[PDB]
Amino acid sequence: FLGFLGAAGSTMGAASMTLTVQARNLLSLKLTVWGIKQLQARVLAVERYLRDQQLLGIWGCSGKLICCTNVPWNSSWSNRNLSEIWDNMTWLQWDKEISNYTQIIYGLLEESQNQQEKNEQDLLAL
Amino acid sequence: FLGFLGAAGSTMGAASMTLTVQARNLLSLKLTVWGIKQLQARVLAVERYLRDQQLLGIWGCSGKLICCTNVPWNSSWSNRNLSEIWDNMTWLQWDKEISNYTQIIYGLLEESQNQQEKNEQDLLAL
Amino acid sequence: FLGFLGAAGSTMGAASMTLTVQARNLLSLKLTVWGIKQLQARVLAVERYLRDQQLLGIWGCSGKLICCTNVPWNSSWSNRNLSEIWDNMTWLQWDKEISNYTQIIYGLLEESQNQQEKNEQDLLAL
Amino acid sequence: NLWVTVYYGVPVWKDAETTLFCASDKHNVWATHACVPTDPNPQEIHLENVTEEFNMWKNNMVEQMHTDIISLWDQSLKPCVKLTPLCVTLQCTNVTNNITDDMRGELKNCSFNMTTELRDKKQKVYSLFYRLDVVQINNKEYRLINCNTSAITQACPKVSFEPIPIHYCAPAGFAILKCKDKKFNGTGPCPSVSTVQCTHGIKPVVSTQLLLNGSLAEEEVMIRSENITNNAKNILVQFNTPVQINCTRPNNNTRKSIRIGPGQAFYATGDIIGDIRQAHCNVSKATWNETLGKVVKQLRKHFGNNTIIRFANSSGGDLEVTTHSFNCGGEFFYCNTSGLFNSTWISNDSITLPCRIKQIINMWQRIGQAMYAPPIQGVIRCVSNITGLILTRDGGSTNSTTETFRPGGGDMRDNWRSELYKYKVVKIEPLGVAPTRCKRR
Amino acid sequence: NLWVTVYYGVPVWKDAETTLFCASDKHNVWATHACVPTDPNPQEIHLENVTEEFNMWKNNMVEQMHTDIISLWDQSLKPCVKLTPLCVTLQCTNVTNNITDDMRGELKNCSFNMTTELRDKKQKVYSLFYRLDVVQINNKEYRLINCNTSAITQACPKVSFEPIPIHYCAPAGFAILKCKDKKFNGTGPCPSVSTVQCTHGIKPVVSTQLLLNGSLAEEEVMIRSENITNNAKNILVQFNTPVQINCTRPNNNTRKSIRIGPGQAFYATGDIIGDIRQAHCNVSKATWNETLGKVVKQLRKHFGNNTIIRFANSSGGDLEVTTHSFNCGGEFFYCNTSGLFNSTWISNDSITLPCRIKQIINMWQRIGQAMYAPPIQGVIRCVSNITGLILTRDGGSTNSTTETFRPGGGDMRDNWRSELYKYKVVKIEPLGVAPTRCKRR
Amino acid sequence: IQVTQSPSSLSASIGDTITVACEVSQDVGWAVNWYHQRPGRPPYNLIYTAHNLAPGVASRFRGSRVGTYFTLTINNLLPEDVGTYYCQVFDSFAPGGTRVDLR
Ligand SMILES: *[C@@H]1O[C@H](CO)[C@@H](O[C@@H]2O[C@H](CO)[C@@H](O[C@@H]3O[C@H](CO)[C@@H](O)[C@H](O)[C@@H]3O)[C@H](O)[C@H]2NC(C)=O)[C@H](O)[C@H]1NC(C)=O
Ligand SMILES: *[C@@H]1O[C@H](CO)[C@@H](O[C@@H]2O[C@H](CO)[C@@H](O[C@@H]3O[C@H](CO)[C@@H](O)[C@H](O)[C@@H]3O)[C@H](O)[C@H]2NC(C)=O)[C@H](O)[C@H]1NC(C)=O
Ligand SMILES: *[C@@H]1O[C@H](CO)[C@@H](O[C@@H]2O[C@H](CO)[C@@H](O)[C@H](O)[C@H]2NC(C)=O)[C@H](O)[C@H]1NC(C)=O
Ligand SMILES: *[C@@H]1O[C@H](CO)[C@@H](O[C@@H]2O[C@H](CO)[C@@H](O)[C@H](O)[C@H]2NC(C)=O)[C@H](O)[C@H]1NC(C)=O
Ligand SMILES: *[C@@H]1O[C@H](CO)[C@@H](O[C@@H]2O[C@H](CO)[C@@H](O)[C@H](O)[C@H]2NC(C)=O)[C@H](O)[C@H]1NC(C)=O
Ligand SMILES: *[C@@H]1O[C@H](CO)[C@@H](O[C@@H]2O[C@H](CO)[C@@H](O)[C@H](O)[C@H]2NC(C)=O)[C@H](O)[C@H]1NC(C)=O
Ligand SMILES: *[C@@H]1O[C@H](CO)[C@@H](O[C@@H]2O[C@H](CO)[C@@H](O)[C@H](O)[C@H]2NC(C)=O)[C@H](O)[C@H]1NC(C)=O
Ligand SMILES: *[C@@H]1O[C@H](CO)[C@@H](O[C@@H]2O[C@H](CO)[C@@H](O)[C@H](O)[C@H]2NC(C)=O)[C@H](O)[C@H]1NC(C)=O
Ligand SMILES: *[C@@H]1O[C@H](CO)[C@@H](O[C@@H]2O[C@H](CO)[C@@H](O)[C@H](O)[C@H]2NC(C)=O)[C@H](O)[C@H]1NC(C)=O
Ligand SMILES: *[C@@H]1O[C@H](CO)[C@@H](O[C@@H]2O[C@H](CO)[C@@H](O)[C@H](O)[C@H]2NC(C)=O)[C@H](O)[C@H]1NC(C)=O
Ligand SMILES: *[C@@H]1O[C@H](CO)[C@@H](O[C@@H]2O[C@H](CO)[C@@H](O)[C@H](O)[C@H]2NC(C)=O)[C@H](O)[C@H]1NC(C)=O
Ligand SMILES: *[C@@H]1O[C@H](CO)[C@@H](O[C@@H]2O[C@H](CO)[C@@H](O)[C@H](O)[C@H]2NC(C)=O)[C@H](O)[C@H]1NC(C)=O
Ligand SMILES: *[C@@H]1O[C@H](CO)[C@@H](O)[C@H](O)[C@H]1NC(C)=O
Ligand SMILES: *[C@@H]1O[C@H](CO)[C@@H](O)[C@H](O)[C@H]1NC(C)=O
Ligand SMILES: *[C@@H]1O[C@H](CO)[C@@H](O)[C@H](O)[C@H]1NC(C)=O
Ligand SMILES: *[C@@H]1O[C@H](CO)[C@@H](O)[C@H](O)[C@H]1NC(C)=O
Ligand SMILES: *[C@@H]1O[C@H](CO)[C@@H](O)[C@H](O)[C@H]1NC(C)=O
Ligand SMILES: *[C@@H]1O[C@H](CO)[C@@H](O)[C@H](O)[C@H]1NC(C)=O
Ligand SMILES: *[C@@H]1O[C@H](CO)[C@@H](O)[C@H](O)[C@H]1NC(C)=O
Ligand SMILES: *[C@@H]1O[C@H](CO)[C@@H](O)[C@H](O)[C@H]1NC(C)=O
Ligand SMILES: *[C@@H]1O[C@H](CO)[C@@H](O)[C@H](O)[C@H]1NC(C)=O
Ligand SMILES: *[C@@H]1O[C@H](CO)[C@@H](O)[C@H](O)[C@H]1NC(C)=O
Ligand SMILES: *[C@@H]1O[C@H](CO)[C@@H](O)[C@H](O)[C@H]1NC(C)=O
Ligand SMILES: *[C@@H]1O[C@H](CO)[C@@H](O)[C@H](O)[C@H]1NC(C)=O
Ligand SMILES: *[C@@H]1O[C@H](CO)[C@@H](O)[C@H](O)[C@H]1NC(C)=O
Ligand SMILES: *[C@@H]1O[C@H](CO)[C@@H](O)[C@H](O)[C@H]1NC(C)=O
Ligand SMILES: *[C@@H]1O[C@H](CO)[C@@H](O)[C@H](O)[C@H]1NC(C)=O
Ligand SMILES: *[C@@H]1O[C@H](CO)[C@@H](O)[C@H](O)[C@H]1NC(C)=O
Ligand SMILES: *[C@@H]1O[C@H](CO)[C@@H](O)[C@H](O)[C@H]1NC(C)=O
Ligand SMILES: *[C@@H]1O[C@H](CO)[C@@H](O)[C@H](O)[C@H]1NC(C)=O
Ligand SMILES: *[C@@H]1O[C@H](CO)[C@@H](O)[C@H](O)[C@H]1NC(C)=O
Ligand SMILES: *[C@@H]1O[C@H](CO)[C@@H](O)[C@H](O)[C@H]1NC(C)=O
Repeated sequence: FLGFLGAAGSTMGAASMTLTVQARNLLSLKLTVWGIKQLQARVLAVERYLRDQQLLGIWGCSGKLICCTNVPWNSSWSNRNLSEIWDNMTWLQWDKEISNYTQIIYGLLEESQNQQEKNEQDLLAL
Repeated sequence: FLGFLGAAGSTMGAASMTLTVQARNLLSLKLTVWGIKQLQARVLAVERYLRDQQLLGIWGCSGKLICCTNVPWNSSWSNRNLSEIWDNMTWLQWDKEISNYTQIIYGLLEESQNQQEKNEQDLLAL
Repeated sequence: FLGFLGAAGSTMGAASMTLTVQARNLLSLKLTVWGIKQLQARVLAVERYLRDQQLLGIWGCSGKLICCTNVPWNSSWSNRNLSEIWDNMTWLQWDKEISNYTQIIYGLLEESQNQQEKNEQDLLAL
Repeated sequence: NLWVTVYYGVPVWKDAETTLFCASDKHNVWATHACVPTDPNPQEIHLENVTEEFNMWKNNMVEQMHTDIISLWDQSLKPCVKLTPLCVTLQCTNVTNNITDDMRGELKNCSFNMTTELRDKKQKVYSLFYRLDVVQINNKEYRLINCNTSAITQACPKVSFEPIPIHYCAPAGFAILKCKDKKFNGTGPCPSVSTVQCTHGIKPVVSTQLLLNGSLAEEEVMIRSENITNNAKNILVQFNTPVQINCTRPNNNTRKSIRIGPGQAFYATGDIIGDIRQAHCNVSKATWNETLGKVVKQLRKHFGNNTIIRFANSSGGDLEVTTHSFNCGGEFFYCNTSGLFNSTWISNDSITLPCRIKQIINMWQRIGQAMYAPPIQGVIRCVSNITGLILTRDGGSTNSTTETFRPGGGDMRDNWRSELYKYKVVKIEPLGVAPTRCKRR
Repeated sequence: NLWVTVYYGVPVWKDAETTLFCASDKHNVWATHACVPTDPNPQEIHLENVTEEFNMWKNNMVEQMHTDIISLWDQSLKPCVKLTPLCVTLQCTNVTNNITDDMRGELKNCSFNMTTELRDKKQKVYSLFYRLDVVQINNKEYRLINCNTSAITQACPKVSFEPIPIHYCAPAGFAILKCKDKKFNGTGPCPSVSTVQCTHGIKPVVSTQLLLNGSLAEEEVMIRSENITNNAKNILVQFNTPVQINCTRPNNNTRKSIRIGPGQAFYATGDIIGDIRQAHCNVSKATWNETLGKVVKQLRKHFGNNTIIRFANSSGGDLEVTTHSFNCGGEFFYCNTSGLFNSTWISNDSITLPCRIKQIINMWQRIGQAMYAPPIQGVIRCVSNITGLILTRDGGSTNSTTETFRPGGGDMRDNWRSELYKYKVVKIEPLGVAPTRCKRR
Repeated sequence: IQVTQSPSSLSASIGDTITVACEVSQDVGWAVNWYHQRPGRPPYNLIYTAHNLAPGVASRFRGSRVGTYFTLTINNLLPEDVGTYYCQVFDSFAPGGTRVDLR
């Protein structure tokens, strides 16, 4: 145990081993300046958490810290070897080098989830 | 792709094919008039989303855009043929002609989910 | 049917039969004193619901009213017989006599869920 | 066999009421700086196959925006000097140097004792007040017309009254439906409905008879009224072409600052450089005649072809309704629009409208509080578009076809509803249940 | 073959701006009671392997907390008596009874007509005003200095200006990064970064030339200044050791309550018991010389070893800048401080600083509002820590190595940036995508 | 718009049920307010919107709409109901009204 963002500089695998400790800290009067700032901060935190939770929910991964999908990884995003990625890299650089391709990945995730769920319904009905 | 409410006038199947685009738009300073109006609007939006997600969760369908269940169609709510419904009808008229029976359907969903979950516990323990 | 907190004094099994009715009531203008009190109450209700939802999500039990885990019962928290607990006790006393061991149980649930998910990752990969 | 299946994100909406926040693309009386920055590229989506009922009158947006504008107007005067010491006996003499025929007695040269910085000490100063601001007491003794009914707070000179377009955006989970029908009269179904995140540029212009700087009709001048039969509901007219209107205040006004207390400054009206003329609004005679011809052509339809349509001036009432009042560059005009609504219709030149100025302005008719608009230095001049009418019909004798229409207004909701006419607020309901052959596991 | 695997809770952060709420461990000006009670044991976490970029000069936190301080200062003033009647003609005489040579003419014994409880009835009362608060009018006639350019509101006597430490805490989903590097030069990467839930005790001390009660540098005196070659950017000096300063006002003042209206009390200055001396501050000569030696040693690095460093006093300007101004037990000082920056450097005793006191205080330079600090009963004595300086370099000819540094200040953001220098606000982004051999079933 | 009423006058004994007609020339929706005027007394509101009772009016009064044909129906007639009945549409009042007196 290291704490909130304890494994920030760790390798990929070690950081993924302790996702919960960072996962549990995203969520936790009069009209005075301090009071209104407190209320704004509270609402901002709750909205950010629900944006993240909804974004997970669209990809059919709600409630799962690590969830797999069915979209292939085009090597244009990153062709690095897995051993180098998961043993000699931190999450910071990883987000640094895929900041631009994030949106298309999210769209592929959404489309794949929708199609897979429709196929599951078709199989369940028959 | 059409966008938010793009398939509002389309048929049932086409609308169901693109549920995500409407799903993803359901969630996305001083004490000035515009500031307080903005804050109230933000809180209203977040609470409406949370209520909808809670209603989905009670029926054991959280995280699933299209979810089926185990309560029969009473056939008094509507006796229309499936082909006519899913090929020559839009969601607007469907909700228009089923609005009064929504509460009992929700209650049936609730009871069915609770009983199914209890049965799953019982068979899981044995 | 009894209503919100209807089976508060009932036995364990009867209370567990009707979790849904207390589950639904957990979530449901100018800068006037009444207005600001209403707004703060609304935000407080939203966050109180979301903390519980997050706690359920971390343990891999989101969307399930009853969820089983892989945390053994230490028998030091309570060694009482199952028949006595589930037929001759109310939830209030049960929470009364485990008020101190709650945090360690929550931590065990969190760690057990995390390891369980990563174990699944290995099998889904291989 | 059959079973029900729950759906998330279905395109289903219901009519609902909600709070709308502003978005907009020097300080302003409307806090546009408090608006969230709108997206440079608005998203608009066409909803084919959709037929939605619309109704400007039962629309909440007009009432909500009336409330919003009143709130902004009230808020913009809270950090402004209160002119309670101005309620002092005045000694006013008519200004009669370099004045024209129409300027006899419209301006008064009033001198009064006023509190200086030092409380015990006093000072005699003079100011120029228009005849409509001062009332005689029975040279002569005058007082500000407000003094026996209200207390004024001077509008802060640095805030601009110019209208800035502002977009009213619904929160998440709500949508705004924009009626794309070009022949939509405002009631009944709108076959072409397109949704947008929020409204186009709405300028909250403050006018009574002629709607300035508004949105034009796409194809033809249209007539929109709740019950045309009822000779009381105002007839909202929207022009398909703009009628340019020019007008200015020829006086070379000077703003003289008078300190009436600690950090409190009252901006008076100094001597005018040069001759003193009349503020007057210009409208092209031929353009106005053509627009009136189009209006009467489209109006005959609602009634009959053989009926006589006659435009007469305002019958009477307070100055705001009788005339055409509107703020121009920080000054409030009151224009005597009698030369416009004068023609009678049967099946280069400009019209000069003599306007009158007022400084003590009481908009929204608030009981107890009114405004003193500070004078604007220099010669103010604004070029606006006449984009609409507000006509009130007069009940006939049930014996003649001489329908008489007169300008109306006063109710600013009528002025504003010509801009929110094509919009509607709906509540997204994304939970749907439908029968399908699926079964849970 | 590879596939994408979503991850929740990854330790990824981006630089971002957000609202920070207060937390802290008699009513006070900063309303620290409104701050949430901080945890008795802060959660401080060390993030090694991490190198994060830092920049105090473009940090939001300084601007945000400056805005917070101004808002608090304004809000603590609203429910306080408004001293508009005090702006009345004064009859002031020299206070020459039991005064020293340096006190000649600094006090004024002003007597004035003041309104009483009964509005019609007037009243004559006298009070003592410092020479910097009253200006002659051309015994003689005087007035309060800001009665022709601002409104004076008395600070409520029962609220204390003493700085209570406040912690700025970010909301959930945000983190505060603390640069643990003891050699952080004020910008660039910080090799040893650590996160904390929120900041340590920050005292919003008000000072211009010397930093009072600040946080010490851990190892050595540090010189931090964006673009040090720019001879207009203030140089933030931080001391590794504290220089004790003793400030006192020997006068035994009496607070005389003068009722100027219904429930409104203006707290005046009565007769002083005993001799009247000059309020002064004391700094140890040897300690100050040693600190200056350390500062000049650390300052030769950025300019060269052979250069001459000379400290002259602050150049012309307003009183708050030309002097070392601060608050001491409810009173605002203005200290000479020419004996501090007095020497030149080439490769038991105390320094008495004659301070002047002011009651009319206009902090933040707001247009129209000024504050009247009520007098403090008894002799006030303050023991503070000189923990920093605001040095402004001066340009020179190309033939001179005599770099002259003078005390600066005024911009309180420079006073406060020395306390938020090692902190930063980041936004947690817990969603990550990584390639794994797993494919959803 | 011309508005007509019929019959011009009528006499009913105690307790009878009587109705009065108010015909409109054009579509007026339901805007046909009714007013009763006791002899020597100012008129007061009976029915607004053509079917809604004014405050203080007994439930024994009823109004209805048949297209452009409008009726005010009175049950169990009582002595205080004597007087004249007027129907208003916008700015138009029926000429003469309808006089109701005891038999
Ligand atoms: C309808 O829209 C037109 C066009 O925006 C408005 O005309 C503008 O009115 C403002 C009023 O002050 C003029 O601003 C002035 O501009 C001069 C230019 O030198 C400047 O020196 C003044 O200090 C002042 O800012 C502006 O020039 C004028 N024209 C344009 C193109 O903006 C008109 O006022 C609007 N209608 C109403 C009723 O406000
Ligand atoms: C820097 O910090 C020091 C200590 O935190 C400040 O000295 C303190 O100053 C306050 C008032 O300014 C003193 O409180 C007063 O004490 C007297 C005598 O006990 C009492 O009669 C008053 O009612 C009030 O409580 C406090 O004693 C004093 N602390 C000491 C001397 O250790 C100093 O003012 C700060 N520098 C600033 C704010 O510039
Ligand atoms: C006022 O009317 C003038 C025209 O007299 C507008 O100027 C242009 O008018 C043409 C004619 O349709 C439009 O195509 C242009 O788009 C207008 N210019 C701009 C910049 O939009 C002018 O915009 C009108 N001002 C208003 C409505 O405020
Ligand atoms: C005149 O105005 C009345 C105002 O109510 C209109 O009446 C309503 O019309 C709507 C039309 O959809 C109906 O749904 C309502 O039930 C009507 N109610 C009432 C109180 O009448 C009327 O239609 C208008 N008609 C004309 C000729 O303009
Ligand atoms: C409005 O129009 C009138 C005339 O219709 C203008 O008045 C004339 O202005 C010119 C200068 O531009 C003078 O030389 C004339 O003596 C004026 N009177 C007449 C009868 O021509 C007036 O300037 C216009 N105002 C505007 C455009 O703001
Ligand atoms: C209102 O003023 C505008 C100018 O501010 C007038 O437009 C001018 O019209 C004349 C004659 O047609 C042209 O020669 C100018 O080039 C125009 N100036 C422009 C367009 O900037 C307009 O005619 C005036 N309208 C009225 C009714 O007086
Ligand atoms: C509408 O026009 C009529 C006539 O065109 C105006 O009647 C005049 O009113 C003034 C009072 O200001 C009288 O001195 C005149 O004798 C009237 N002329 C008549 C009766 O022919 C009337 O004032 C106008 N109403 C407005 C402009 O609101
Ligand atoms: C508004 O305009 C009308 C018409 O120009 C004015 O009515 C004229 O008033 C003068 C005296 O002010 C009379 O001599 C005329 O006989 C009136 N009629 C006409 C056709 O000129 C009216 O006075 C103006 N002002 C107001 C306030 O209505
Ligand atoms: C600051 O130091 C000066 C001396 O450098 C102190 O002045 C002396 O004060 C004592 C009283 O404690 C007197 O008896 C001496 O006569 C004073 N000497 C002078 C004026 O030369 C002064 O008190 C100190 N101030 C503090 C400690 O606040
Ligand atoms: C400022 O005042 C404090 C206390 O009044 C001084 O601290 C005292 O210093 C003397 C030496 O002169 C010691 O004997 C005492 O034991 C100290 N007492 C405390 C409580 O610290 C301090 O020296 C003064 N500093 C200056 C520069 O005048
Ligand atoms: C910095 O030091 C200089 C010189 O010691 C001060 O200059 C003196 O200013 C006063 C004005 O109060 C004059 O009466 C003296 O004649 C000046 N002495 C000179 C020029 O040698 C200067 O005032 C000091 N700075 C401050 C802010 O006090
Ligand atoms: C700040 O202090 C310095 C030195 O203590 C003052 O400069 C002296 O002022 C006196 C008063 O006129 C002169 O007689 C001296 O010649 C000045 N120089 C020196 C070296 O003593 C300066 O005036 C003070 N600043 C003020 C009072 O604002
Ligand atoms: C920091 O780096 C060292 C060497 O690269 C490594 O052994 C250590 O595990 C890293 N820190 C963490 C928390 O992983
Ligand atoms: C509208 O209806 C027509 C005919 O029923 C259909 O072909 C068309 O696809 C519909 N619109 C959309 C957007 O599906
Ligand atoms: C209360 O207790 C009795 C016996 O202890 C039990 O029979 C009864 O069901 C309980 N009440 C409820 C509401 O269950
Ligand atoms: C108004 O009267 C003052 C004297 O009280 C005079 O100085 C000024 O010129 C007058 N202004 C006019 C006549 O416009
Ligand atoms: C001054 O103007 C008034 C109108 O307000 C008028 O009644 C009076 O006769 C005028 N006096 C003159 C011109 O001497
Ligand atoms: C100001 O007061 C004096 C005092 O008598 C008076 O003579 C003078 O007329 C006053 N000036 C006004 C009322 O303008
Ligand atoms: C104010 O004075 C005017 C005349 O100057 C009068 O007509 C009006 O009724 C007065 N209002 C009051 C006394 O409320
Ligand atoms: C507007 O058009 C609809 C079309 O059905 C019609 O019913 C309605 O009466 C029209 N309204 C007006 C004011 O003409
Ligand atoms: C108005 O007067 C000023 C002098 O105060 C002059 O500079 C300016 O040019 C004048 N404006 C006009 C339009 O004559
Ligand atoms: C406007 O047009 C009508 C058309 O009949 C004409 O009678 C009238 O003289 C015209 N007015 C003008 C051109 O000013
Ligand atoms: C209105 O028209 C009549 C004739 O049609 C004319 O005599 C009168 O002057 C006009 N009014 C104006 C131009 O104000
Ligand atoms: C009174 O005090 C002033 C200080 O502003 C001084 O200039 C003046 O010489 C003093 N006069 C006497 C007589 O003491
Ligand atoms: C100030 O003057 C008053 C008389 O107006 C006197 O009573 C008081 O003692 C004086 N205070 C001094 C000289 O300090
Ligand atoms: C108060 O007013 C009286 C009235 O004349 C005056 O004599 C006295 O000097 C005033 N007191 C002051 C200005 O302090
Ligand atoms: C206020 O009075 C001071 C006295 O010196 C003067 O310098 C300043 O200009 C005045 N401010 C004004 C008149 O606005
Ligand atoms: C601070 O240190 C960094 C380390 O790379 C350097 O780039 C920067 O110039 C330094 N800033 C100074 C010395 O002001
Ligand atoms: C001042 O410095 C001393 C160390 O000499 C320290 O004990 C004291 O707490 C400091 N006072 C502050 C930081 O207010
Ligand atoms: C100040 O004066 C009061 C009497 O008013 C006295 O009790 C106190 O001791 C004095 N303070 C000093 C430091 O002499
Ligand atoms: C400061 O100390 C240094 C070295 O101890 C000495 O050379 C210098 O003269 C001293 N200056 C003062 C003002 O004490
Ligand atoms: C500044 O330093 C010089 C040289 O030591 C000295 O003569 C002068 O008095 C000093 N200024 C002061 C102490 O104010």
